[PDB]
Amino acid sequence: AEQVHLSGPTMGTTYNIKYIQQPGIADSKTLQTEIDRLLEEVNDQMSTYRKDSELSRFNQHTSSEPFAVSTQTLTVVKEAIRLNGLTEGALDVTVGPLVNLWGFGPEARPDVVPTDEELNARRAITGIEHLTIEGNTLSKDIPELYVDLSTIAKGWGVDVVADYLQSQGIENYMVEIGGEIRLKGLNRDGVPWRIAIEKPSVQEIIEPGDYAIATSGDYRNYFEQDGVRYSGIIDPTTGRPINNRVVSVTVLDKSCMTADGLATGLMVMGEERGMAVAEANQIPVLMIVKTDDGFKEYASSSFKPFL
Ligand SMILES: Cc1cc2nc3c(=O)[nH]c(=O)nc-3n(C[C@H](O)[C@H](O)[C@H](O)COP(=O)(O)OP(=O)(O)OC[C@H]3O[C@@H](n4cnc5c(N)ncnc54)[C@H](O)[C@@H]3O)c2cc1C
Ligand SMILES: [Mg+2]
Ligand SMILES: [Mg+2]
Repeated sequence: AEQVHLSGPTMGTTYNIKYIQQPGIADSKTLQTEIDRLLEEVNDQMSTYRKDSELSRFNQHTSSEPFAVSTQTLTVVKEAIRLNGLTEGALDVTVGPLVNLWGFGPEARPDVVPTDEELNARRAITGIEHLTIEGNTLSKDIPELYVDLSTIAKGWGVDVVADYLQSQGIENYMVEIGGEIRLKGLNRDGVPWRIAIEKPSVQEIIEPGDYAIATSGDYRNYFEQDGVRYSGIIDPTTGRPINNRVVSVTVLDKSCMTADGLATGLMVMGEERGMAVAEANQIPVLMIVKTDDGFKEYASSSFKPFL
């Protein structure tokens, strides 16, 4: 088969799109110009790094009056609220002020650790309860609420590009943005698209079929000294970077937006409560956990068939 590869910058990372050419398909340059327009739009709606994005303008809004947003932004926020419910508070897109405090957002930070008083002041302006939606509108009940969609708008971008390839008659694709992946159909060799799971480096290749895959963390954090764990993933209950022994969480779901949110959420819950949610909701999840004698893999019932 003829496999076409498109690549470009978005969201402070890169995209890689592979697809199998077919008779009557639009040319690669037409498709790429539209892919770049759609991804610029995801950035102009939902990038916290763009001061004039819809999301940043909501973040700068001080009043509790409903703030009108695009249907795309509303869809992503609506899914973040549903995932907050599913992960019992662990996925909370209102931790923006803590993400920024700890040095993982657009805010310029020193290498000095926040004081207890600085940390408690940011914790006070976080909580999913401050955020409500109504039609294509968002509302904040405290002026300083800062919503961060970094954990989910990446998967959303993958879904937008995958829907656009489907809309152009392309049934055989891999869409990847910053390691968030969506697959359909068959690769160059007429086999199901191949993905590697990295283990403490050791690589197992799986075939998810028609599915999205998201991973939080990677294998390398396993080799780091003991000490306060370095992480851009915040535990909303402590206001601090997570400090559990979960190395990586991989999730499969038909939506890449959903996989991306779940992988981060279940990682925050930790393996005992995270694997119970995965079992209760038939989520395909693979967790790598660090132990004293090495690492453990926990595969959910619905992940095991891919191994
Ligand atoms: C639209 C968009 C534009 C971006 N533009 C830039 C850019 O210009 N420059 C740049 O340097 N980076 C940019 N980023 C990247 C962003 O700052 C994060 O680094 C990135 O999204 C990391 O995602 P991940 O898949 O690596 O990690 P994931 O595990 O998927 O998510 C981690 C992120 O979720 C957020 N978060 C942490 N804890 C929680 C929690 N408990 N609940 C909810 N969310 C939480 C934080 O932002 C954290 O970085 C952009 C991201 C998006 C989505
Ligand atoms: Mg995520
Ligand atoms: Mg992600």
